[PDB]
Amino acid sequence: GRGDEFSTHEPGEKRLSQCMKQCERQDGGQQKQLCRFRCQEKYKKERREHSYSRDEELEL
Repeated sequence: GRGDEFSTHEPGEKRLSQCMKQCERQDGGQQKQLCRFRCQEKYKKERREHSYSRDEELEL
């Protein structure tokens, strides 16, 4: 009895999750609009690459 469907999660989606994290912290409304927009395009174009990466964030 499989019941409720169950499946694994793609590591690629994690990068998009970071976009949501960054977008939320951004002020105004325009900032949120493009940050999500470009991430979707990047997600579609790249599909997959790195499970975890650090670039936009500042160490200090």
